[PDB]
Amino acid sequence: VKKLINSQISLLIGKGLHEFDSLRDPEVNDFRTKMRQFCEEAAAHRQQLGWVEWLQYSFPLQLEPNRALLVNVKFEGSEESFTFQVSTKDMPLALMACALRKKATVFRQQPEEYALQVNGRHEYLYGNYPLCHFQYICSCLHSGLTPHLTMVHSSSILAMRDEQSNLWSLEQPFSIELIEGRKVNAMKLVVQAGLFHGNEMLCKTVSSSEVNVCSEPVWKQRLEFDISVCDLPRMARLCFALYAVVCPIAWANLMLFDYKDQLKTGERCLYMWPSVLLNPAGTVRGNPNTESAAALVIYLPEVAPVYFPALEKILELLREILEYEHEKDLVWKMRHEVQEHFPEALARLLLVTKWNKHEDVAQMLYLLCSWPELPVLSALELLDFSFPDCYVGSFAIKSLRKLTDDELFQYLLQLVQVLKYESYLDCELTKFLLGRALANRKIGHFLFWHLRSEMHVPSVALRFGLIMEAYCRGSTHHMKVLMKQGEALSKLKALNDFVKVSSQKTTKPQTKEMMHMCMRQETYMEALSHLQSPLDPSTLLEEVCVEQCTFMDSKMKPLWIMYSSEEAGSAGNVGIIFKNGDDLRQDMLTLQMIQLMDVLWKQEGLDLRMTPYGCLPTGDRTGLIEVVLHSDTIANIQLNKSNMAATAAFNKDALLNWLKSKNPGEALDRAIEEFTLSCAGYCVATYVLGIGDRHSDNIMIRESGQLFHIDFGHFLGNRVPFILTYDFVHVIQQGKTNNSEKFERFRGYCERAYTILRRHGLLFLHLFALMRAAGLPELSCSKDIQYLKDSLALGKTEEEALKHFRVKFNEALRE
Ligand SMILES: C[C@H](Nc1nc(N)nc(N)c1C#N)c1nc2cccc(Cl)c2c(=O)n1-c1ccccc1
Repeated sequence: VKKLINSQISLLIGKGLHEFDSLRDPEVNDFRTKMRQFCEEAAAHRQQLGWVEWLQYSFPLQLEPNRALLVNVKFEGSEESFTFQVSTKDMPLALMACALRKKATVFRQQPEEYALQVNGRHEYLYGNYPLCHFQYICSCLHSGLTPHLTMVHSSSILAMRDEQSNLWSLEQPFSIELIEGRKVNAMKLVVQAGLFHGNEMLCKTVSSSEVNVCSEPVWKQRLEFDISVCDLPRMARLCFALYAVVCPIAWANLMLFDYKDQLKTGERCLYMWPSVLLNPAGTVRGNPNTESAAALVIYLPEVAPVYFPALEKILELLREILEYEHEKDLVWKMRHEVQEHFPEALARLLLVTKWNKHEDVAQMLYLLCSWPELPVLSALELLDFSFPDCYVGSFAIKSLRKLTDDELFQYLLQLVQVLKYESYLDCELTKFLLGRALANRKIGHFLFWHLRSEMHVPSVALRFGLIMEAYCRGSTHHMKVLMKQGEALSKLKALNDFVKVSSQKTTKPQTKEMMHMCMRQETYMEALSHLQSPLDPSTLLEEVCVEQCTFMDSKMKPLWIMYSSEEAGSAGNVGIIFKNGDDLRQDMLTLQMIQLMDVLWKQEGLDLRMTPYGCLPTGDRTGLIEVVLHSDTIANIQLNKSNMAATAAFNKDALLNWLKSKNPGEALDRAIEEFTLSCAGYCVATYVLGIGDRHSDNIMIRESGQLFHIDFGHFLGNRVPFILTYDFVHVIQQGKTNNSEKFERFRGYCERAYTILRRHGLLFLHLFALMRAAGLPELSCSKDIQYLKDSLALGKTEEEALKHFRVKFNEALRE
C-alpha cells in the first residue's frame, strides 16, 4: 500500500522512516510534511508536461560546451535499419525527415512527432541544434564510430511519462547558566563558551571556572555575555568547548533562536562532539551517540514569549582603491554608494556590517531588500558560512535561480556540502535543490548519490535522510530506479569481500574463476544487470559480461565489471570499477575540477582533449569509477615487454612505439597531437590543483593518443612544481630529439590553458571555499585555499604571473 513505498524508501535511503518519527521533533515533522507536499506537487506538474518537456525532464540534452557523416537510423517496432549521409550542420529534424521518407517509400505512402534516441542509452537528440553540438555525435566524429539512432514516436514517449506516475525591548546582558557536565578522561576541567554569527564573534568569549577531572562535573556558574538580548542576530549561535587543563575533549553548538524564531528559554542538555578549540562552523545539532557522548547541561534565562522581529518591523527600522578598521568604516559609511555604484561588492559590505547591533543589521537588511540580483559568481561566494544570515542566504539563492541545469550540475557537489552549514532543516537551499532535482532527472540522480554516500556520517545522516525521503515522495518511479542501483552496489560489495578473502588464501586465477561462479549465481546475475549506471544515468548497464570481469591484485582489490548491450553495439560495451576501502571524495572533486577546466577551455575554442571519466562515492569509503576503454598505464607500456609490437631498442621509444602500433601510417600524426594537447591540459591541471605523487602507474594513455591521470588522492600539496617527463617530450617531438616547432606549440598550449584558468580563478576559489564544508583532510584551512594562490597567481596582473610560469615550466625540464 503506502507502506510498500515507505518500506522501499527506508531501504533506499539507508535509514528506517520510523527513526524519524521516534524523535518526536516538531522541526523534523514540519520538514517532512511541508517538503512532501512541495515534492508531491512538483510530481503533479511533471505528469502533465508536453512530451518534449518530459524528454527535457528525463533525458536532458547532452550538448558540447560543415562536413558530412554517416548515420544509422531505425524505428521502434522493427529491426530494419537505414544508413544516411548527413552534414554535421544538419538539425535532427532533417535527419528525421530523411528517415520518415525512406520508411514511407519502402512500406508505400510528421517529423515533429519524433525524437532521436541514441541506441542503448538514455539519451536523445532533439531541439534545433546542428548534430555536431550533440555530445554523442562528437564522440563519434572522434572515435570514428557510426552514430546509431532510433526514431521514437511521441506516443511511446508519453507512455513512458505515464508509467512513471504517482523583541528589541531587552536591555540586559544575554546570559547563560552552566549547570553541569558528565563524561570524561584523565588535572582540571574548563568550559569555554562563545557567541557567533557565522565565524564572526558576536562578543567576547567567557570561560568557566577550573574544576577537577571529576566525572559528572558541576558548575551552576552563570555566564553573562557582553551583548544585549535585543542585539542577538537571528542566526546567532552559542558555541561551547569543554577541555582539560593542568587537552581538548568536546565541543557543541546551538542556535539561540528556534526554527520558529522564538528565542530559546529553558534547560538544554547538549550531547557533545569529540575534538580536533571553539568550533562555530560545527553542526548545531547534538551528538546522536547519546549512550557514550559527553553531555553539557545548561539553562537559558527567560526574559518575559518573544519572537525575532518580522521583516516588516526590521525594514521600518578612495572607496574604489579598496577593491583595516578605518577602511571598514569608510565602506559602511558609504554603503548607499555600494548598492547604487558597486552592487557586486555586497559581500564586502556584509563583512563590515556590525552584526552585534540590531540597528546596523536592520539598516543593512533594508539595503539588502533593495539590492539588485548578482551574477552566479557573486552568489557562489555568498553561500559560504561567513555569510550566515538567513536573508542573505535567501538573496544568494534568489540570485542562483538563473543557474542553467548545466551549471547547476557543475556546482552541485559544492551546493550539497554547503547544506552542512545550515542551522535549520527547512531552508531555501534545500527547497531549491529539491525543485531543481524534481525538474531534471539527472540533477535528481546525483543529488541522491551525494546525499546517500554520506548517510554513514552521523552529523548529516538526519538532514540528508530527510532530503532523500522528500525527493522519493517526488518520484516514486525514480526511487525504484535508484533501489535497483543500490541492489547492484550491495552485491558488488559482497562480491568484493569474497575476493578480498579468497585472494589471500589462493591465487588470482583461482580467485577470478570463483569470482565468476559467484557472479553466475542467479541473485547476482539479476542484481548486477539492467540498471542505469550510478556514474551516469544516461549510460545503461545491461548484460553483465562475466568472462571479462576480474579484479586488481592490488591493495583494496577493486573489481573490474564489464557490460554489453545487444541494442547499443558500440556504446553498450562499457565497464565500471568498484572500489571498497578508499575515500573517493578527493578523486571526485579533482575530476570535477578537471572537467570544469575542460569546459572553461572548450568554451573558449581550446580543446585539450581531456578524459574526465566518472567517479562517484556511493557509500562509506565505497564508490564507482568509470572504465576508460582501450587504454593502458604508462607503466605497462614502459615495461617494454618482449614480443609486443611496441618493443623498443631504447626505453624512451616504448611510448612512441606503442602509439605507432595503435596508429599506423597517417593515423599516427593525430595521435601525436592528441597526446600533445592532453599532455598540456593535465600538466596545467595537475600544476594548478597541486597534484603530486604523479608517476607511470597513475598516468594512462588511450590508443587514440590521449593521456590522462588517475588515482589522485592528494592535490593542493597535501608544495608541488610543474612536471615535465622527458619520455613525453620525446612523443611530443614526434621522436626527433630536436623539434622546436612542435615543442614550442606545446609550450603554447600550456600557457594559454593556464591563462584561461587564471581568468576564472575566482570561480575556483569560490567553489573550493564551499568545499571546505566537506571536511576533506587535504582541504581544511586557509592555507589550503591559499595553495590555489600561486598555482593561479591571482594576486598579480596581465600575467605578472607573467613569468611565474616560465620558471616553473623551464625548471620542469630538469627531466
Ligand atoms: C590502473 C587502471 N585504472 C583505470 N583504468 C581504466 N581503464 N579506466 C580508469 N578510469 C581507471 C581508473 N581509475 C586499472 N584499474 C583497475 C581497477 C579495478 C580492477 C582492475 Cl583489474 C583494474 C585494472 O586492470 N587497471 C589497469 C588497466 C590497464 C592497465 C593496467 C591496469
